[PDB]
Amino acid sequence: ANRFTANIKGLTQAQRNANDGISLAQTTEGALTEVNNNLQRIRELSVQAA
Amino acid sequence: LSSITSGASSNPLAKLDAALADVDTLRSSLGAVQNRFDSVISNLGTTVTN
Repeated sequence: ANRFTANIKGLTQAQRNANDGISLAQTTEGALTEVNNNLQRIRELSVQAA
Repeated sequence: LSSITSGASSNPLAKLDAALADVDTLRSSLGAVQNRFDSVISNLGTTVTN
């Protein structure tokens, strides 16, 4: 019973670490969107100058 | 030479075009500022939700 308890307690916090990871991954995407939106416009402006 | 006979401000037409160009450059720079300065808001709003 003691060794069941140990692993239950460990797993519960291991469950939170994954949520940390999901949050980090989610935050980076919002940053990358605007980079994409700026490159889209640079290319089109360069089309006008030719 | 036509000015001296009348004494009124030689070469006006080319003198005034530079003024028009000077104001145009300022307007263009201001608009360029506005666009970036708008994109910032869109990025900032998303990061807060995340």
